[PDB]
Amino acid sequence: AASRLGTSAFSDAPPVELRANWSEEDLETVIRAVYRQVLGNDYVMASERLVSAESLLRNGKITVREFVRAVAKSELYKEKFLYGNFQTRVIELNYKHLLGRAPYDESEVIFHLDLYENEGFDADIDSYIDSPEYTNSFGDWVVPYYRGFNTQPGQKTVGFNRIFRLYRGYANSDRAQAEGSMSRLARDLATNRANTVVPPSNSDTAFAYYTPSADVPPRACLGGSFGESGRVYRIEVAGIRQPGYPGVRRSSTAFLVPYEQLSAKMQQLQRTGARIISVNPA
Amino acid sequence: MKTPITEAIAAADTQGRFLSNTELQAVDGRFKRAVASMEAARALTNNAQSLIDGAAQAVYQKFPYTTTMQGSQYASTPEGKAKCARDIGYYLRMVTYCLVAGGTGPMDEYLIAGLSEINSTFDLSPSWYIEALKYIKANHGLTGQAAVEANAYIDYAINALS
Amino acid sequence: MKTPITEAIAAADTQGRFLSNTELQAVDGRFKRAVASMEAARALTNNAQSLIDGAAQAVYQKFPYTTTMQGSQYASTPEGKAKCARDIGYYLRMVTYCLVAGGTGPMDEYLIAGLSEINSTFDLSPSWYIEALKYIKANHGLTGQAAVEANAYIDYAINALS
Amino acid sequence: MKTPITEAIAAADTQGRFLSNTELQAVDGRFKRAVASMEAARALTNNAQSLIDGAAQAVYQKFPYTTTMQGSQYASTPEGKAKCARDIGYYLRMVTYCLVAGGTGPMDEYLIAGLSEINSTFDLSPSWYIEALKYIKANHGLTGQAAVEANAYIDYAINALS
Amino acid sequence: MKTPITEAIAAADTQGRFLSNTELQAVDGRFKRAVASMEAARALTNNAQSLIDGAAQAVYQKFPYTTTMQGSQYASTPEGKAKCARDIGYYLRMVTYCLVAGGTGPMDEYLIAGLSEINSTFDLSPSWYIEALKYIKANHGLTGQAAVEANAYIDYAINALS
Amino acid sequence: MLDAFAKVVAQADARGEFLTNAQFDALSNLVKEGNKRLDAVNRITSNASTIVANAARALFAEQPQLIQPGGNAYTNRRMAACLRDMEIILRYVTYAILAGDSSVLDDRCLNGLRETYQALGTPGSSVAVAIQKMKDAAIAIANDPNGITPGDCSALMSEIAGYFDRAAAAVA
Amino acid sequence: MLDAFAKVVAQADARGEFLTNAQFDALSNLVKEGNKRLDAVNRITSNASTIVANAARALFAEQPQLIQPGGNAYTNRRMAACLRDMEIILRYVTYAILAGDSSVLDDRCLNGLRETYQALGTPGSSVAVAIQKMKDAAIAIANDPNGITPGDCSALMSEIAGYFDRAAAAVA
Amino acid sequence: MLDAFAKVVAQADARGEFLTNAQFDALSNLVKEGNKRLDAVNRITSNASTIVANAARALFAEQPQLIQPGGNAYTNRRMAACLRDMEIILRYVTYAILAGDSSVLDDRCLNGLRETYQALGTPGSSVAVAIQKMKDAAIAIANDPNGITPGDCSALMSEIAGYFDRAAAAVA
Ligand SMILES: CCC1=C(C)/C(=C/C2=NC(=C\c3[nH]c(/C=C4\NC(=O)[C@H](C)[C@H]4CC)c(C)c3CCC(=O)O)/C(CCC(=O)O)=C2C)NC1=O
Ligand SMILES: CCC1=C(C)/C(=C/C2=NC(=C\c3[nH]c(/C=C4\NC(=O)[C@H](C)[C@H]4CC)c(C)c3CCC(=O)O)/C(CCC(=O)O)=C2C)NC1=O
Ligand SMILES: CCC1=C(C)/C(=C/C2=NC(=C\c3[nH]c(/C=C4\NC(=O)[C@H](C)[C@H]4CC)c(C)c3CCC(=O)O)/C(CCC(=O)O)=C2C)NC1=O
Ligand SMILES: CCC1=C(C)/C(=C/C2=NC(=C\c3[nH]c(/C=C4\NC(=O)[C@H](C)[C@H]4CC)c(C)c3CCC(=O)O)/C(CCC(=O)O)=C2C)NC1=O
Ligand SMILES: CCC1=C(C)/C(=C/C2=NC(=C\c3[nH]c(/C=C4\NC(=O)[C@H](C)[C@H]4CC)c(C)c3CCC(=O)O)/C(CCC(=O)O)=C2C)NC1=O
Ligand SMILES: CCC1=C(C)/C(=C/C2=NC(=C\c3[nH]c(/C=C4\NC(=O)[C@H](C)[C@H]4CC)c(C)c3CCC(=O)O)/C(CCC(=O)O)=C2C)NC1=O
Ligand SMILES: CCC1=C(C)/C(=C/C2=NC(=C\c3[nH]c(/C=C4\NC(=O)[C@H](C)[C@H]4CC)c(C)c3CCC(=O)O)/C(CCC(=O)O)=C2C)NC1=O
Ligand SMILES: CCC1=C(C)/C(=C/C2=NC(=C\c3[nH]c(/C=C4\NC(=O)[C@H](C)[C@H]4CC)c(C)c3CCC(=O)O)/C(CCC(=O)O)=C2C)NC1=O
Ligand SMILES: CCC1=C(C)/C(=C/C2=NC(=C\c3[nH]c(/C=C4\NC(=O)[C@H](C)[C@H]4CC)c(C)c3CCC(=O)O)/C(CCC(=O)O)=C2C)NC1=O
Ligand SMILES: CCC1=C(C)/C(=C/C2=NC(=C\c3[nH]c(/C=C4\NC(=O)[C@H](C)[C@H]4CC)c(C)c3CCC(=O)O)/C(CCC(=O)O)=C2C)NC1=O
Ligand SMILES: CCC1=C(C)/C(=C/C2=NC(=C\c3[nH]c(/C=C4\NC(=O)[C@H](C)[C@H]4CC)c(C)c3CCC(=O)O)/C(CCC(=O)O)=C2C)NC1=O
Ligand SMILES: CCC1=C(C)/C(=C/C2=NC(=C\c3[nH]c(/C=C4\NC(=O)[C@H](C)[C@H]4CC)c(C)c3CCC(=O)O)/C(CCC(=O)O)=C2C)NC1=O
Repeated sequence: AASRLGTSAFSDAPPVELRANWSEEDLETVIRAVYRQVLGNDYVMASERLVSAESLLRNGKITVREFVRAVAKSELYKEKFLYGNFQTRVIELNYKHLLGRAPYDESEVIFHLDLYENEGFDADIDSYIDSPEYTNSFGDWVVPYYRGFNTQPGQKTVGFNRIFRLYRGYANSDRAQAEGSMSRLARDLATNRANTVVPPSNSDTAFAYYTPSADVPPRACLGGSFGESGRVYRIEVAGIRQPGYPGVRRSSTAFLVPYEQLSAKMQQLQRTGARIISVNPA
Repeated sequence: MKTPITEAIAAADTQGRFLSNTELQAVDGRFKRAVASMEAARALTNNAQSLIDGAAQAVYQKFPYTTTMQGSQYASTPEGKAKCARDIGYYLRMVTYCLVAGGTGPMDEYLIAGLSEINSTFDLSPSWYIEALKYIKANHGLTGQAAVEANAYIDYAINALS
Repeated sequence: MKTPITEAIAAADTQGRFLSNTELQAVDGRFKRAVASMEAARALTNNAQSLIDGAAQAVYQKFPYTTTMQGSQYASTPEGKAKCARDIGYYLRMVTYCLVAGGTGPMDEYLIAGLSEINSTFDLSPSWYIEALKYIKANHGLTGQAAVEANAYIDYAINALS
Repeated sequence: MKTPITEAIAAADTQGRFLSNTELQAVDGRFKRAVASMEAARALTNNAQSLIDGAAQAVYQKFPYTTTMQGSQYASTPEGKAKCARDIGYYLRMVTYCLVAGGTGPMDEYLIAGLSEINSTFDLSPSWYIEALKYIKANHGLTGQAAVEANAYIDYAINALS
Repeated sequence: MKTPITEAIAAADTQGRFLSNTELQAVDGRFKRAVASMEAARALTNNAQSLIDGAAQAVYQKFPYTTTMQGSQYASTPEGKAKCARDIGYYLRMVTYCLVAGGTGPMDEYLIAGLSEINSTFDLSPSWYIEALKYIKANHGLTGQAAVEANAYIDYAINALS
Repeated sequence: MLDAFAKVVAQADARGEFLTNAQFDALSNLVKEGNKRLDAVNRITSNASTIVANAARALFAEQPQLIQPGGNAYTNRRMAACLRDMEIILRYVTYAILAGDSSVLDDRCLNGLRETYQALGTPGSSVAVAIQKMKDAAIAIANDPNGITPGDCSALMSEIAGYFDRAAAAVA
Repeated sequence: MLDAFAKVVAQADARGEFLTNAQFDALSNLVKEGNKRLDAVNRITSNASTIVANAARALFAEQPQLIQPGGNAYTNRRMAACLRDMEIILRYVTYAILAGDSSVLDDRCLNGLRETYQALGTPGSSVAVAIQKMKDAAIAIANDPNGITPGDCSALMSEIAGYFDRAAAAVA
Repeated sequence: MLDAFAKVVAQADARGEFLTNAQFDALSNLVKEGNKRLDAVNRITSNASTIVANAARALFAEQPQLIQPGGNAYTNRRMAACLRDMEIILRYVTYAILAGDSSVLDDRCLNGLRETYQALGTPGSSVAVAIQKMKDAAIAIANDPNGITPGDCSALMSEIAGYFDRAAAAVA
């Protein structure tokens, strides 16, 4: 299941280490890929590229690790993400761009935030860059890639869910996303709450399903529900627009429905135009 | 999959450039080889029963212990014989897919990926399938460059099992 | 360079696997097209001087102001006319390198890289060379698929300059 | 290697702090258990020859096909019987090493690392060594906690082969 | 918290391996020491009132200036005396928690974390608490290994303050 | 990324069995018309820059509010981004034409584009108009009857239109 | 991550009261039967590979739709994934048994596993069936009365059954 | 990396002269015998695994010191490394054969390879013996006259031998 989830093809690793480290062409590719991963697929204009770093990069004086750090600490990166977002959101973006994953638990935010508060941002990026994870998955000669999709390293299951919150498509950039300018994985991270996977748009209608548990039914039924034979299936929906009496209200929401009624409820929801995000047993 | 067409497309995409004459030449080569490739695929898929049943008997002869020793990993039981037929059929089906695809992509993704883990966990010694593939490589009954293509993919499987 | 042969080799090298039939098919296509490619290269080189001088006059006619306005970035002086001849000769020599290499490797590495930087610093507007390449593309005097491929490379250069 | 003492040292080294009382307690427990571990190691090495020979016969009985089938990877030849007496001996030697080291370090560095690769290149079957290890675990002739530790290492190898 | 059992589990989890006999031996040592640990913890908590009030008076005697000088940081007011009692109680409670947990975990998570910052911002000179810790170390009322382990943890706290 | 051959193989793998004679004939039809496919993709790639440039000039002539101050194609940085995105759509459509399947077009390029533009504020309908301008230009360039050995090509031209249409509809 | 002793300490710290005598004796009881706990984790970890393999054979015999083409445990790489994600659950359950609490099992393995499987398409009922297949095998292998000094282990067996069941229900 | 075509064009670009008629006909000769080159590389790569395995068995039989305890091809981890490097050399030589030039053989192999073996302490002379065994195996399999169209490919066989010799001399 590749196309719907969004992982079109992320199925190899681009090193630059070679006898021909320049390789006369391959270095161009490596530079592009670093820009795509570190700057979050931002469209960097030609004039503002970090020419000084690339100089040392071909010369061999700096490794790919040093190149990634140079971009990460350069003001090019800072203007896009660091200066303009909530600090916790910046921590999330750092995890996405440098270590190719999402925060697995609240302790990650605790540690990185404390670094930022005392040592400064430069030290925060340093910690990501030289963390054991970066040193192992990548190797100072391998451009960072989104390894969060693969589960081989050893990670909390929630990680998979969480990475799909940050990656909202191949085309998407974190400077320009549906929920941008505010924390995307903050309220959930404190409560260790799982997230339903929101597939990115693909030649069909899209309705980004925000999931604030402030006003939603619980994940479980927490009762007998209607009491009819069979368990209680929780159905989510986003784009409810047709029946606006005061204005529909809470256009994106979930309903806990007993099994026997699901069919009926389904058609009602389809009538309003909302595309059901998920139907999970509760 | 690692199809010649898709490989050229990916090569152009990682550099960001529009499809150059290099990639077009590559896909043209694939189209030129496709006539023989499709002939070979037709031969394998139209004679599948002979190839698979004969391969099953060939592995039973090469490794007699596999058709006597008691245990689930062996085909001594009739259920195991059915399993052997199904898996040999899977191998032939994948080789036909690879023949029509024009590359080794399909067998990479639906056979070779993680083959070691499975062959170790369920005690399925790779040598069995290696000998079966040898039989298929000898009885395919192809000729010309079509035979060359079919044998190339079969030997890819053989070397991957090893 | 991005030569079809070495592109296939690199594609196999990044995945650490022996050359599969995919890459072999690609190289086969390159060899098949090489007959026409070499014919085209011979054609362009044999009448190279004629085409170079014709293109120089073409640019002079399309942009008369380039032959009159005083400045270092103009061909008003005989030295400027000499440098103009040298540049258009470079473009033709590079296209004949690209024809023989079998891909856009030579054009990419020995030209087209930082071309924007140079054309902006010394104030040589790309349009001049674009029109010159257009003249070459119209007067090359090739026929058939040889003409097709020569045009394709020239137009790659044209679009790169733009 | 992954010896208890050294892993405690590495754990302190990653934090950059002097050895705290927790680590010292751990290594004290290691030293307390070392007396029994070394007694068990002496016992295992004193009857090593009988164990190795008995395991070689056990695998011959479980897999008679391996003593008749012609080929390099079989014990049908006296050279193959020598190879069996070599490899089974290596596994028993590694078990004694693990017993002395108080951890799986030696097993990982000298046996398990790359075991998957070797059993596929030389056409060896892991089941052979698994059966031999089972014989060793049944005839080790140890008692008590020392027996528990030895059987744990043997089973580590068994599960690694599988 | 950083408790021996959980630390071993986390060490195994970061490498994705089943709990090998090294970790099991460590936890066994923990259980073997737990009898004395629980005895010491029960003794400390049953006599906690004496050790908290006496420690308060001990710091009042070692530092007369802390119970007279005007200021919020001092205990000259009865409210300040209550604050002092509560903090000494916190230290004693944490030592009991650490004794029950068999490791430094509780002490580091609920006390040592940011202890320097808080003592340096609210003007709570660490010398006060280290003297109080010394008093409770002296009247610990513990003997044998129960004594030694408890005093070790107390010493950890004093070294953490300074 | 799936191409035509790969698409047929993947369906056949889902159902197991073995490649049917009908599927063989379909692929043979694909290869016997392959020269046409390659010629079309070559023509479109050779004029990529002029296609994008001409379509851009037309778009900004037809919808001036985009380039007026405060619109999304203003400030010379967003203009660069807009030109980039037009060229990228053309590039992935060219990929699709060479492949013969639209899987590549929806798997990377159109995968997430809708929400990207929704968040940016860029008018999706205008982008669709621009893609349609490119559609007419490129199909005319490929269907130019002079310059190559004549023959039937209308099916391939309709396929090119289909790819451009898919992109334009998904953005709007 | 809270082990038994840490759990008691944390719930005493939240209330702010010294450990009460009742809690003391509860922990002492846990220490008294600790050797049994270590024995159980040793047995399961010693035969992990065989446990997973046998349970897998049973699962594919009882639910053939997995092995049948087009399913979720077909194509030999998804077979590898299925074996991996059975042994993963076994591993985290063994962690839980050694800990004496389900905290690690619910924090790092089963905390949203349901949603991940939902997105992938992996049938969530079948994973529960697989966990049950492993449950009977593991409980039997741990309760094997031959090979160790005899005694009571029924309580510990019920505890590990509880861990397996918690995971099986949370993944369904 | 410069294959044969790329090599000649690169030196001609360094001199700055249009490709001369002699160079054109040399390249045409290369293309005329290209089918032979492709056939040879296909046959070598089809038997890669067997070539490496048989050569390895022979090397360890002729030089038992390597597999004796304390030797460099002991410990089963170093055995895996040795097999890996033998197959790596075979892989890069096959790349070289397809290219027609030794550029790939020298760039990404043999360049700073002698030093690595020398620092590790692995005998380079033994590595050379292994390369020679693989040379005989590959030249025999690549000149096998049964199962193929007739012809004479002795020139290509000598070229293959030259590549292997270059590697063996660079490591020893
Ligand atoms: C501390 C700032 C800094 C400096 C100084 C620097 C120097 C520098 N100049 C380079 C290239 C170069 N520099 C030149 C320069 C010259 N060619 C000539 O004919 C002239 C005599 C001369 C200019 C006056 C050339 C030709 C190259 C290209 C080398 C090549 O790729 O073949 C390279 C090779 C790698 C690359 O191009 O990135 C480095 C590292 N890099 C830096 O980051
Ligand atoms: C934009 C910069 C920024 C802010 C503001 C921020 C807030 C923030 N404050 C936190 C903690 C906290 N913040 C407070 C704050 C207070 N408690 C009180 O009793 C007072 C009423 C109040 C201070 C006057 C507390 C108690 C915690 C700890 C919560 C916990 O561990 O559960 C945490 C939890 C993670 C951690 O402790 O590392 C965050 C994310 N994070 C940021 O990156
Ligand atoms: C390879 C597939 C792919 C696509 C398609 C893609 C789209 C894409 N277009 C963007 C921007 C943009 N896209 C436009 C587009 C337009 N504005 C207009 O007025 C026109 C109607 C229209 C062009 C036809 C503009 C103006 C921006 C820049 C907005 C900004 O950065 O402020 C951005 C992010 C902001 C940035 O440029 O940094 C993305 C991610 N990203 C991808 O990876
Ligand atoms: C009492 C609290 C309350 C709020 C806040 C509320 C919001 C609300 N506004 C809606 C519609 C809408 N709201 C807008 C609003 C805007 N359109 C624009 O172009 C602007 C950018 C923006 C105003 C400046 C639009 C266009 C719709 C219709 C959407 C549609 O039919 O697709 C809808 C969809 C269903 C409906 O139309 O009834 C909701 C739920 N409803 C409520 O009951
Ligand atoms: C489409 C790609 C694909 C492959 C290759 C594949 C192999 C494969 N073969 C299997 C079993 C098997 N394979 C065999 C095969 C043989 N038995 C013999 O005696 C012979 C010597 C040999 C045939 C030549 C047998 C008997 C089993 C069942 C073993 C068991 O139940 O434990 C299993 C275990 C699950 C099962 O019971 O089917 C897998 C996964 N599965 C796949 O999805
Ligand atoms: C192989 C790749 C390559 C290219 C493309 C190249 C071009 C090139 N042409 C140049 C100059 C020049 N080229 C011209 C050429 C022209 N005068 C005209 O009237 C025409 C419109 C035009 C020819 C079409 C002129 C006038 C200058 C001098 C500009 C100056 O000194 O200000 C310069 C500046 C340094 C110099 O004087 O050589 C470069 C780098 N050099 C290269 O190595
Ligand atoms: C120190 C750790 C270590 C291990 C484990 C090891 C395994 C190992 N066993 C090998 C061969 C072998 N292993 C066997 C073993 C067996 N034959 C049978 O019939 C039985 C069922 C089984 C023994 C009970 C045989 C016969 C060979 C020779 C195969 C050949 O030369 O092709 C080889 C190839 C080199 C050789 O011929 O010795 C290695 C590397 N090598 C090591 O250095
Ligand atoms: C659970 C871990 C923990 C510790 C250790 C802790 C210390 C601590 N002690 C405090 C105050 C205080 N602590 C004292 C303690 C003393 N006065 C004396 O004369 C003695 C020498 C000494 C006792 C030995 C006093 C008087 C204050 C009040 C100071 C003020 O309000 O400025 C405060 C300020 C907040 C408050 O008013 O309570 C903290 C945070 N808090 C904690 O949560
Ligand atoms: C570099 C790899 C490569 C390519 C790209 C390639 C293309 C290619 N396509 C061809 C055929 C063709 N070319 C057309 C072209 C057309 N007829 C029309 O009426 C339309 C206006 C137009 C559609 C765009 C047609 C219909 C064929 C098929 C007939 C044939 O195969 O000769 C031909 C032979 C005759 C010709 O040049 O048209 C070549 C060489 N061959 C190759 O080896
Ligand atoms: C450490 C905790 C942990 C868990 C629980 C975990 C589960 C997990 N299983 C996955 C995949 C998968 N899991 C399965 C498993 C199954 N196939 C079946 O037929 C059965 C019903 C089922 C086994 C019982 C399959 C087939 C995939 C691949 C799905 C795909 O690529 O489309 C993936 C996606 C990434 C990957 O391939 O690894 C995750 C994250 N990963 C983890 O790190
Ligand atoms: C390396 C870590 C480690 C292990 C493995 C270990 C084992 C161990 N198990 C023991 C006994 C025992 N083992 C059991 C176990 C069982 N009773 C049953 O009915 C079941 C069939 C079975 C559950 C597995 C019981 C009840 C005792 C006696 C009481 C006890 O100590 O647990 C004893 C004490 C008496 C003796 O020496 O036999 C030890 C030392 N000790 C350790 O430090
Ligand atoms: C996909 C990559 C690829 C391969 C592998 C391939 C094989 C291939 N070999 C061929 C011919 C040939 N192959 C040979 C090969 C040999 N003659 C000998 O005496 C030797 C023992 C052996 C070389 C070592 C010869 C002599 C010809 C015919 C004449 C020639 O093409 O030079 C031909 C052309 C005529 C034909 O057989 O159909 C092909 C297509 N073609 C390809 O496109």
